[PDB]
Amino acid sequence: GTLTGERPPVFWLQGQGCTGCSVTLLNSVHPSIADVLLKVISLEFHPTVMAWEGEHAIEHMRKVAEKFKGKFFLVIEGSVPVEADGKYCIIGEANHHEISMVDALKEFGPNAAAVLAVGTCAAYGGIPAAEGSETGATAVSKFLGDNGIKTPVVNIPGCPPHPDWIVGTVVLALDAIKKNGLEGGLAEVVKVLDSDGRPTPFFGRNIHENCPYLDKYDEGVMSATFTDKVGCRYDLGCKGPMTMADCFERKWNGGVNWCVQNAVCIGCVEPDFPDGKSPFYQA
Amino acid sequence: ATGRTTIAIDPVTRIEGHLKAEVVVENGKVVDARLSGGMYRGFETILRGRDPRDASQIVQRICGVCPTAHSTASVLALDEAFGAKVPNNGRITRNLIFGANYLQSHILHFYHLSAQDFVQGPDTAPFVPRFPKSDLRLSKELNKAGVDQYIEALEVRRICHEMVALFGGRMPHVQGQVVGGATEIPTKEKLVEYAARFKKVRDFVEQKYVPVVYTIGSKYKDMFKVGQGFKAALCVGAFPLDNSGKKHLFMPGVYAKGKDMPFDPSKIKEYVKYSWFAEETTGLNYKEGKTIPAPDKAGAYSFVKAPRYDGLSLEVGPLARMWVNNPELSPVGKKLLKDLFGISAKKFRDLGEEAAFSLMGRHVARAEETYYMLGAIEGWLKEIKAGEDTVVMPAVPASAEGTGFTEAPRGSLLHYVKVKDSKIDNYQIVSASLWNCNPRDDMGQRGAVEEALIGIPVDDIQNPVNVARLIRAFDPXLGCAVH
Ligand code: SF4
Ligand code: SF4
Ligand code: FCO
Ligand SMILES: [Cl-]
Ligand SMILES: [Fe+2]
Ligand code: NI
Ligand SMILES: [S]
Repeated sequence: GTLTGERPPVFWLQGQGCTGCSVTLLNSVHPSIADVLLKVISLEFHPTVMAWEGEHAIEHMRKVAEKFKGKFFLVIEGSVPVEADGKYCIIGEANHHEISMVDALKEFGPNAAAVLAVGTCAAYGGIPAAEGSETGATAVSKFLGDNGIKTPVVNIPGCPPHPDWIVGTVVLALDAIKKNGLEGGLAEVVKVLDSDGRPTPFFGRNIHENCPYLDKYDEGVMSATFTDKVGCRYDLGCKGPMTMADCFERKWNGGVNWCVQNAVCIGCVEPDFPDGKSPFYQA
Repeated sequence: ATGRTTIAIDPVTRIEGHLKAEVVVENGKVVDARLSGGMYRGFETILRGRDPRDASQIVQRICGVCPTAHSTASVLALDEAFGAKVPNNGRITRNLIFGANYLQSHILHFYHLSAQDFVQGPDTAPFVPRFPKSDLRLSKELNKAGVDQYIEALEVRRICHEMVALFGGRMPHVQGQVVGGATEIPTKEKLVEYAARFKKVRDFVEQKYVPVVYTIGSKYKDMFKVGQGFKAALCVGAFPLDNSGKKHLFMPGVYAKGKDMPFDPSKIKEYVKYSWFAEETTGLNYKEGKTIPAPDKAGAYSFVKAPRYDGLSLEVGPLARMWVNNPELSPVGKKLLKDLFGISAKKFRDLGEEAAFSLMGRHVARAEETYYMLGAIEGWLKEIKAGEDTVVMPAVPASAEGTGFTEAPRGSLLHYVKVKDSKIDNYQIVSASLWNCNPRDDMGQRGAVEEALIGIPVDDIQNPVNVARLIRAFDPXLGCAVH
């Protein structure tokens, strides 16, 4: 990219998120986050990093949205809570009127080129939707479907996702759009999503079947303490067998470690995370 | 000469999480304030019924900026509840994991959250548009230094997360801290890798970050004269320096009404009159805490509970810890206080109460604390023993309780767990931004930031920049505050 090149507008809305999906993106190595922001996208609204504030920030987003109706990308971080008329997530106020996450997704969702549901919360409900919750935390695709909103959704899950999954999915979509236009390009992206809406370049391979400890698993050689790095981690709770992600190869944080080497995989990219992956520390 | 204007800011940006601030301005100054945390998830109810060991993963998702703090408080609570005796080398390894995120978090806060309060960024989103009269006072050269350092800091904070991940597995959301210690013994090779990254971070902190905070501060000397609030602080202790549980890098204490006092955790109570929780749950200590949402309750304005310490409204964070502990100032700080401010100082309290408890004083304290943490990490790198075991594997108890106390980058954090029938019966969290960004208590006394907003200047109601500047000095994360 260049400072002077074409960069599509992006709005980043946080619902019931922890900001971990923003922080993981800040950790991108190649390209760096500076290059992403200055050369790849135009991040027009993002409450954690943007210059302006309050109603002015909301109105700026609305002005860009009108100019780029049908053409902006909408990133959602966190789940969307529907209970109590949306009151468990208020994202802004304008004109003396509060804006819930429910309101915001109904407003901007219909007019986005595509919605990128970043993180397991947005993709599948995640921890805010888990047993013991009471906010009506809802995944993006289900919320949009329930409200008749047909805009395409791409899920980029993980808790958090790896930065390469987020940036790489953006790069994949922008490439498809460059070659085919918006509708043709999004059709090419949909073709490479699995049944859970995830791009197969990043989520098309199972961790366990590619794990360096697979021989130990097949031999029944299991570590009894976390600090034994020779044995397989299955008895300690590893969920690699049920998890579709490429962590075994790209690893984390500049390649310095990953969950299976350090401890166990907790299946964080899967639609049943956390309840279907718990307890974390037994099989 | 002017009357009232009431100003609402939602979202407050360049913080973590969902915050609305509403201030009453009369005659050019804030005279009242209300802070509203507008998003709730309910971790304290989600946790119930689970295997207690799961908590040290679940709790980190309270907040992806400070997950190591929640991990630490959780494993300390579980250690106590399980009777787990963490090996000495695991104690040190935990400190290396967590300490690296203090560096990440303070650098993120000053550059990527706060610096745009004083620095104009490049002419493209997300750096524009902004207030037409943003009160950006820096020369062309110093503004450019701020931008150049913002950009460099993006790399430095990423390197800090590589440091976290070396023994923590990944970041955000470490895998490497569990009940009983740390899951990966440091090897000689990975300790080399941690030290090489740490040197780059140290050089940035010493040469760029600490100097730029004092230098920008010297162009905003008026910002040391506002934001005092109650001038009352809390520290609960953090970073155990031996296995006794009695010695910590930051020692506990309370400061209020000009007096140092001991910290007794039994004096914490959480009030809810102005919070969206059932009225019957008001006034509980965390060991008996309850979390019953009431989003329609009349008069309430926040999902943050109102914690009070023996009735006092206190603040937490770097200022609190540095004031309570009064360490020596960094060599850089001493020199620049003299050269740019005409101040002769040796220890942190030599700034004086008024300047320390101020908008810019909180930025200074955070920079000084970052430098202070460098020395702690260097010490742990000398103390750690490559190859020595870092974990024990304790059985889950049927019935137990435990409390973990630490200091997150933004201030005091505790987690309390009660186990019954080998499952979580109650789990209560009292976090840093809870102490700072809470609403009024049942007696009408304001939270720390609400009170620190009193007196903030708003000489231009169309460009009321100092309201959110004050808020950002406290480095709020509303995910932590509400959970
Ligand atoms: S259970 Fe986990 S550690 Fe064992 S082979 Fe499978 S993915 Fe690897
Ligand atoms: S190894 Fe498992 S828990 Fe770790 S990031 Fe990959 S999918 Fe998530
Ligand atoms: N730092 C941090 Fe998070 C907050 N506030 C906690 O505790
Ligand atoms: Cl932290
Ligand atoms: Fe709490
Ligand atoms: Ni936090
Ligand atoms: S945080």
